[PDB]
Amino acid sequence: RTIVRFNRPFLMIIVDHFTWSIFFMSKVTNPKQ
Amino acid sequence: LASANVDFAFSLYKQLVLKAPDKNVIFSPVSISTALAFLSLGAHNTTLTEILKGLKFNLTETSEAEIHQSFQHLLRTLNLQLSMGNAMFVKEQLSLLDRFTEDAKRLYGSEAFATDFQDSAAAKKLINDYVKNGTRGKITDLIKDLDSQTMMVLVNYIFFKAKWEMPFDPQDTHQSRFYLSKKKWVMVPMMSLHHLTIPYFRDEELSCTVVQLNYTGNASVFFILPDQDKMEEVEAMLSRETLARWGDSLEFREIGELYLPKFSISRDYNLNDILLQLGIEEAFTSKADLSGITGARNLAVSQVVHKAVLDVFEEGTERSAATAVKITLL
Ligand SMILES: [Ca+2]
Ligand SMILES: [Ca+2]
Ligand SMILES: [Ca+2]
Ligand SMILES: [Cl-]
Ligand SMILES: [Cl-]
Ligand SMILES: [Cl-]
Repeated sequence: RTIVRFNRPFLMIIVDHFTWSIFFMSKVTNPKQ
Repeated sequence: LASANVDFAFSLYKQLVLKAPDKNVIFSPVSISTALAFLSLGAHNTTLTEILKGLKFNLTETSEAEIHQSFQHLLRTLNLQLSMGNAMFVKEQLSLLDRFTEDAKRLYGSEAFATDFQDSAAAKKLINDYVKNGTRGKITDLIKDLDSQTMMVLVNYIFFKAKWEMPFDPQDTHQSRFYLSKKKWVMVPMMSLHHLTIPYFRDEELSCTVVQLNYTGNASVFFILPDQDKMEEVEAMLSRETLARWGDSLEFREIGELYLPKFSISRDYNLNDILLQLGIEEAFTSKADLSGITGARNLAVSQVVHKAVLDVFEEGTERSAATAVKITLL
């Protein structure tokens, strides 16, 4: 069984398919600022 | 152009992390590059070349017309809820070239709002209300302070609200640990999905796992999960080549359980030092050449600011950002 657990720092990237521009990017180091 | 925007996004990201290595990051590369490309409509000589090279365009291969048309088409691509707007707020007595105001409307969709910056609280409220409207209330305080001698402010906003293709059930959200480091955690609402089949790649060389979660319609989010204590090493590998390799390596995999926090984060930035590190220098100096705005070399950038907000929850996500370029007399 494969488990994916985002319980430590992670990145997200929103890549637009129409242009391949990056609309948003984030690093989550601590969800509770 | 794709290459430019990806190269720019990762170059900017790396500078943000260097400046504040212990903070969350949320930003919009496209908001920043659109605001700076808008500014460049009015730039000449070294001021211009530094902006466009700072945005990672290759000026031997790409003309200014190709660059501005790429932002015009991108603006059409943006306008699931997705919107982007541009505006210029201008001292009413400032003389502007017709080419600048016409090109700003045609290419960037920007109106010119006459603004009395000497009544600085009213000017600040107008700009902030413009951004609040564009971001559906999510960014209310883009502008914290506004000098009474401001001549022009260029503003971009972006708003993106989307529903997950496979939404989380709130009944499966439970308080769980999020490890800040090997030894310390915070408790967070941890959402979960079960028995899903999604694009997945375990990158053993880079000590990270990458997955894609889809929204409805035609959007998705790329997730990168470094092994514990490998975030900095993954960050150093961010590049167009790495992103393309990850994309080319994804394969559908059955995932028994996926856990994702429910959370919101926001960040506010002064981008002056960031943009200088990218090579955008003359625009801030007494040698600034923004003579395409007025016809005279009489304007310089004082500050570039950016704010962004990210909300992740069971039904979907919301992302918003805005950028402002403040300009004074020389
Ligand atoms: Ca060419
Ligand atoms: Ca490992
Ligand atoms: Ca390390
Ligand atoms: Cl993001
Ligand atoms: Cl401010
Ligand atoms: Cl390792």
